[PDB]
Amino acid sequence: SVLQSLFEHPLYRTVLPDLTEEDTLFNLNAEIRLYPKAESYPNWLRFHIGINRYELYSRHNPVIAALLRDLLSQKISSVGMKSGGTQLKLIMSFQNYGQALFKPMKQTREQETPPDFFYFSDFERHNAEIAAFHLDRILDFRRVPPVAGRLVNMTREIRDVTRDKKLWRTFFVSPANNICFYGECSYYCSTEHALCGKPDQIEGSLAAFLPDLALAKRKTWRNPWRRSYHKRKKAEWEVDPDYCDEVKQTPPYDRGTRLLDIMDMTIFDFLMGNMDRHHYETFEKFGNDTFIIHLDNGRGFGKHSHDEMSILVPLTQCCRVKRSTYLRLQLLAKEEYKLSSLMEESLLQDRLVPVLIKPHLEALDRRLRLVLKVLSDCVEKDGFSAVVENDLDG
Amino acid sequence: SVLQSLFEHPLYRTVLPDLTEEDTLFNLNAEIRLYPKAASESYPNWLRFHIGINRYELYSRHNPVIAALLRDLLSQKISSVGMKSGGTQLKLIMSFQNYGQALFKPMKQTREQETPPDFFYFSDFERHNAEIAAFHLDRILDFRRVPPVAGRLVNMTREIRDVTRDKKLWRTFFVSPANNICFYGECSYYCSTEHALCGKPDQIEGSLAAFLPDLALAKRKTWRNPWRRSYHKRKKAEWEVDPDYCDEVKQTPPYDRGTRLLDIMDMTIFDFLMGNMDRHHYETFEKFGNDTFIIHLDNGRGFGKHSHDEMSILVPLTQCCRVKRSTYLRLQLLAKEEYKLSSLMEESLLQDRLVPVLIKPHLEALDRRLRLVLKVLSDCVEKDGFSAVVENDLD
Amino acid sequence: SSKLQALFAHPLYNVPEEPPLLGAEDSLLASQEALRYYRRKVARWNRRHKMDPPLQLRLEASWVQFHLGINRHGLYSRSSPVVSKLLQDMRHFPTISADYSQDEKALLGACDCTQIVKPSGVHLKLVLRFSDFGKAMFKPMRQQRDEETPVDFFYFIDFQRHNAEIAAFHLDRILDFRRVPPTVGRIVNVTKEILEVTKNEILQSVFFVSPASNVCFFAKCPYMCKTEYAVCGKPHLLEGSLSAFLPSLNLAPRLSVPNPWIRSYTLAGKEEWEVNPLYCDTVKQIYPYNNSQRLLNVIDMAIFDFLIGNMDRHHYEMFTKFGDDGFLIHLDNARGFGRHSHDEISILSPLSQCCMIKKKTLLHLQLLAQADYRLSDVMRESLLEDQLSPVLTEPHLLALDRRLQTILRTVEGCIVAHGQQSVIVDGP
Amino acid sequence: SSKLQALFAHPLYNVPEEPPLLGAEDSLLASQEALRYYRRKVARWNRRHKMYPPLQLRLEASWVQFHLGINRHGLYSRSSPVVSKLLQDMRHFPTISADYSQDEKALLGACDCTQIVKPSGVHLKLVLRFSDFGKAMFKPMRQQRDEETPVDFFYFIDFQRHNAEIAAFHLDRILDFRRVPPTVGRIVNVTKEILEVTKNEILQSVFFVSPASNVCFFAKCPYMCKTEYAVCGKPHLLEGSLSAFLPSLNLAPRLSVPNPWIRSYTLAGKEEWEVNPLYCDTVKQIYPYNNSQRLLNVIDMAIFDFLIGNMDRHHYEMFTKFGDDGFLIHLDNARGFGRHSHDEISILSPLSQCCMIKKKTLLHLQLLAQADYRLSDVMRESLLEDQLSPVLTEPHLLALDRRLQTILRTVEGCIVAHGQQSVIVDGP
Ligand SMILES: Nc1ncnc2c1ncn2[C@@H]1O[C@H](COP(=O)(O)OP(=O)(O)OP(=O)(O)O)[C@@H](O)[C@H]1O
Ligand SMILES: Nc1ncnc2c1ncn2[C@@H]1O[C@H](COP(=O)(O)OP(=O)(O)OP(=O)(O)O)[C@@H](O)[C@H]1O
Repeated sequence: SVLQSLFEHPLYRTVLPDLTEEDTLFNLNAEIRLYPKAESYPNWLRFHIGINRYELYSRHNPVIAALLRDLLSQKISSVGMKSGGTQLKLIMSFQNYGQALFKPMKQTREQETPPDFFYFSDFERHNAEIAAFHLDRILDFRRVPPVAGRLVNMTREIRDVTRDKKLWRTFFVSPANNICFYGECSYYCSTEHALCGKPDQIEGSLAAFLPDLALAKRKTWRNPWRRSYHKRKKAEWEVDPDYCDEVKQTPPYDRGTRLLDIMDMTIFDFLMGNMDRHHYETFEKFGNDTFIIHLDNGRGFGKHSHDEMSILVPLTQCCRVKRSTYLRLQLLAKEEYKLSSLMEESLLQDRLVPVLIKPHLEALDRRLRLVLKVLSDCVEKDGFSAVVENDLDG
Repeated sequence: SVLQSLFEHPLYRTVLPDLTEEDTLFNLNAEIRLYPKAASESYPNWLRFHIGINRYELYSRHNPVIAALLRDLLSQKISSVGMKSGGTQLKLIMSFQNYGQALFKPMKQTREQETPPDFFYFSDFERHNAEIAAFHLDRILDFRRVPPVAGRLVNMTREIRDVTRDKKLWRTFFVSPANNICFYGECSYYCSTEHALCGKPDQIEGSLAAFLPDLALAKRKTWRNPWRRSYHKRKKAEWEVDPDYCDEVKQTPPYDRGTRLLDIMDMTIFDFLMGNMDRHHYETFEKFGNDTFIIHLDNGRGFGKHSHDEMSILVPLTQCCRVKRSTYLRLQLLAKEEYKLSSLMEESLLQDRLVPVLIKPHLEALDRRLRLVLKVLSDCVEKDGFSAVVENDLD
Repeated sequence: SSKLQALFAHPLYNVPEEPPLLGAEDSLLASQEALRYYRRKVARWNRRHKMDPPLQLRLEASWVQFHLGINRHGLYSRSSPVVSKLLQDMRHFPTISADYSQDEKALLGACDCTQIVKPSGVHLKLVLRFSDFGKAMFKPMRQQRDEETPVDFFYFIDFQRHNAEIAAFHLDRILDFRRVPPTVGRIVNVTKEILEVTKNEILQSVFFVSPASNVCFFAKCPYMCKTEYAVCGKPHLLEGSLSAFLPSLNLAPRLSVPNPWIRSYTLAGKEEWEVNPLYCDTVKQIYPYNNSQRLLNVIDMAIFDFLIGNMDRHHYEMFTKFGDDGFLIHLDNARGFGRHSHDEISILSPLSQCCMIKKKTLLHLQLLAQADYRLSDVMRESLLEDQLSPVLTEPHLLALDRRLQTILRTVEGCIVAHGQQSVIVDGP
Repeated sequence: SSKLQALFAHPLYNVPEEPPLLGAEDSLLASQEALRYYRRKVARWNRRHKMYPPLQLRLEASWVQFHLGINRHGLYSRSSPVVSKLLQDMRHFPTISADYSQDEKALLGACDCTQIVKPSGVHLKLVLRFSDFGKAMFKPMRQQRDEETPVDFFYFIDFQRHNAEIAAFHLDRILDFRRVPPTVGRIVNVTKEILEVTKNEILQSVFFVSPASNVCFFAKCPYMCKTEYAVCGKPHLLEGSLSAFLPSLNLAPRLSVPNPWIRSYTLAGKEEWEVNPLYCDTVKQIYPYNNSQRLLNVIDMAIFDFLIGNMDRHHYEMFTKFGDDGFLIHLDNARGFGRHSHDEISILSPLSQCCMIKKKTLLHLQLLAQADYRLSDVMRESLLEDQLSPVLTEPHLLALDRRLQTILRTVEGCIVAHGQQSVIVDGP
């Protein structure tokens, strides 16, 4: 009912402007040329061809719904470990030639990140990845790749279906007669952080794979509010209160769509508490006039009794937002709609519920009202039209 | 005779200015407290080497320890061997019977071989030849910015394989169909079976670069070279399109003072003499400030091509056009037939249990690359004039 | 003069082969069905690239007649004018398309720098298409002529020589085995004939320019693991070996069968045959080697590999239409011809241990030992008709003679232990 | 009331111990020699610290009297007033110096993140010096009180709890084994009492400030490998366990002896004793376990480790002056007291398989099973004298009683198979 009514609002039916062959990503006939000899195409393909300039997927797509179902139950064909990342992330291949990223459980639901942990020491948890997709979907941003949670068997779906010599040599059985593995990444890839089931089921998230970087090159931008990632040493945006007045003079931040896009993202990161947003990818073939893919969301939902205000500093220094999002954020604050009842609704449709313990679902509204207040406390000092840029003209 | 005469020149006896406790690196009594209880100047040579690192030089001109420190690396007993992580290619850490340690870069490639012309600067091999050659080259120019390194014929059975508790390094020790012993390790560049290092049948050869003092009591700043190559195919670099680059880089906070820039000039001349186009970073010593030399580390990418002079290394000099008068007079002196570089370099390189460390074409190319550096200083001092190209150092 | 002409004019290379071919059921490709399938793929190809007149599928094309000419007696005909045209076409016809081929591509990923023997899909090879619509497997030059596989190199890390793929074909033709696909050498303009015709977005990404200003390309996975280098032109010219494509698996399905004499493919460890001289006593009692006709075909393959020094024969492919008695396809021979100073007798283990050889095979071997038609001279001459001549250096050619003696010595050697009863199988 | 006073006022804890001590040769430290050596180290400390009133070495100091009070009968005396002062001094005396200790430091390097069982030198422990010149091994708090070693945790990756080192001392005192060094709990200002007193340049580098504004420090190697975290104060206060320092190895050399019942220290694989119930039949015929007196001391160590659940007893140290019959030092007990719900009977393997226990040891165990002097109550009360009370949670204390029954049941259990002849060794 709650979710039924939200998409029934007149703020969620605003169609994108028309398109053009320049706004498509690639000629579908050229992605079928990268795969072996093998609209009946698999859902991961209908997902890829639908990635246009604005949204990553249509509002109420029938494939995005079914794409989540495939990852839940499709058969695992091959499993491989990724290299070069922060923490352990595995690449899954399926019976339909589709692939996906996989981040395991790593930590429980009722646990909070220790207060003494730096932002670059927090765990990447499947909870955040799955919750981030629904959160982004609820805000009608559609900038996250679909991710679904699955109860995987670490015997037949992990160990016995990998030819990776590194990953397999870490599969040991613990004194509790449980099966464990840790891999060979760099953070928390040792015996003392081994991931174990009881006795052989591990749980995790399957983030759908973005199209191959060969025919869908992705730019990678450095966040101007990127933390220094170094103890003791401070950061630039943490000492100049007018930072945004200098960052709106850079070549790509005095145009767009941009700045506003960061705003749509920095509001997103604050709602989750994800202070690990140091990079935001794009799509290159489009130019400087597209959305930002919200990737690597696993560091959110780590603290429910705490609201990290440092994430909001991009907004408190820039003080401007997209009118589309402002009216939504207000709408998402009314008791008839709101975030908790809307978030536990869609999150209830996953073979992992409860993906978010109740404190996080409730904290979602608390972080929302602080964002809404930061917009109010600032629109009284800069005024409307100079804080909200009309986009809904159409 | 030539080397004897070179140090007998009046251009090689210029002493450093006076010192001060602020110019020392650390108070000796505080490094001896970091090592175990162990089993007046009878301290090992690697320790006498560390306490001598002052603000200006890394070691006195004619030290009796730097000579003896080289001898230790040649013959001291190997205690433990461990593989380093995070580097470009394979580099092993050696520990000795006297608690001293050193870096170790193996042979990897022969002497008469040249870097393939189709290899990028970031695909070139790191060879022990270059590391040892760089030290004498730097010593001969009286720069004294490189850690001492000496070459040693090591036994891969008792000095490598049988004295390491490293599970990664040891599990790659296989015997080849030619009944030779090989190992490759687990780094990132050329660390696979198809680049395995093998002896005939169990001696591998390599270089031992002495270990700089522990970063705990001797923190080292790490600066990014403004002429750092893009390290990316197709994509160009800033200094490769703006011919006035130096006029913008002499306005940055640390390059419009010093000593600096001049330090870079002393270094970019060094890298050109070797052909080392992998100079993307230059470390310092933090506890001193912005008023010290630059440690010339990771020199293994030089001496890869003897029939080629990579002019791109000189671009820092052709765009900045200024040098230290101390080095200018030396570089002129090192081009004279009575002194010169080849005869000076084959002299000192002859004192190593690895000679010939440099095949003869490289030793002779040293004079060829030097005269081009000498000419670039001449072709530019006619367009900017002396006093505005050479900065007075003595008085 | 011309020992090559004397060889094929010998009564041996002219007697009819038994059993004779009734037709229809002895040609793996059905004429009416195959022409329809190739005609659809020409139709399907003409679009994809449209999205000059369109392509025309002519029966007179070389690869078409080659595919329809594959019979139960081998891949091609004895002294076939079709193959002579087929070889000339692959040398001169312009390229219209370039891809990554299967066997790769289906890897999706898949680079494991820890894997010592990564699968045969992470190897530098392309599939080219010519104006007559035919295809050919392209293997580039990876080593000089006077270069050997260096000592300390196991078989699974040995190179992939183009000239071996060529010479393996001529040796197949001289032996009248008629089992490897025709292969020619050709100099390729890698920009105009590979890069400018490829529609694969990945393949365009692996082409760069060297500091020497040469057009180079590489295999994606081996370059990442830094196990191999790139392959550059000078600056555009690069020589390679095109191996004619077998018929489509939709028309003639194939069956990759593992060899009984595989290697360990490890840095240590030996297989059962490497230690037990009685290995074939077990093999002779395992289906489908119990019929004593499949085993003989493996013996020939062993002889052919020992002549070229191809230790890497883990699997041999067969056409399913021809049954257990069908001949074996010797597809990827690019590893042989790497050691001209060494002869690996372990390759000859099937003949050494089973001790039985086909009548026809022995007669062709004995003949090639006589100076009037010695194996080195007829190969040296046959290889001159290729653009890449000389494809084999002198030590390699003479090595064939010495390796031929070793085969003959083993036959007569183990005849003393079993007699001509069980060492010569004069089946029809 | 007070069962603890009743324990030490019992005739068992008052009978003279045999053989009696003649003196001189039964005190491991010679008085005149020890006082001279300790006086020089005080002289050298005053010089070397001045360069970086002076210290006075008084005979009346606690650690001095403790060191000269170590006899052939144990580390300390039965109900010793020295130990009561020694505990109080380590709790209150200010710190004057902090270092990294040996055993580390001598690692030089040495972090191998692949090593699963890295040496016992890469563990967070410091050596503190107090105003009376004495030293003590500091182990910081690494886990809450109500926290267990989680299942799926092998012994070699178990934590390093401070409260276990303390409780292990009181259990040593309650059993009248008198073998572990005295240990007290103390709240430490990690800034004022560690960082501001260390001359070690590395130790100053591992101190940082949390996002919660807490002074934290860490072990250099485990933090790099991300196998463990840092240890923060709130914001400066942190509790740990100080274990009194043994005399200098220049005065009383020690001998690290490997246990006969070591563990594999691997993710799989078992040792010989883990599989062979007749393992001790082999041990009884190996020197120096043939005298049947060293083996008895190992039995006691097994009892003490089983009571606390200390599986990590790979080596036991001995004083070389006391010979093969000398007592064993139970130095590092920081791993015990981690499982209050689990009893690891493999620790009891020496008593299980050898089936022989010392007469004195059995009487103290039997006594500690009676409600008038039960092991949980006398521990609970003895541990109240520590600033870190409660040092053991309620489940841990009650576990001592239950595990005591398992030891007693094991004695009487294997008595039926051997009789009181070979299961009670009433040596003098
Ligand atoms: N001469 C040869 N040398 C090595 N490999 C070969 C040769 N000829 C064919 N092959 C192998 O046979 C396979 C042919 O299968 P392929 O996917 O090309 O089917 P196809 O014939 O293209 O079918 P379709 O007509 O449906 O496209 C290739 O992957 C290739 O590895
Ligand atoms: N209570 C204890 N618990 C654990 N280990 C201890 C304890 N007491 C001493 N040790 C060990 O004993 C060793 C003491 O030797 P150390 O290097 O301190 O010599 P020292 O006694 O200081 O001699 P010197 O007076 O010459 O300095 C340390 O390595 C320490 O690990």
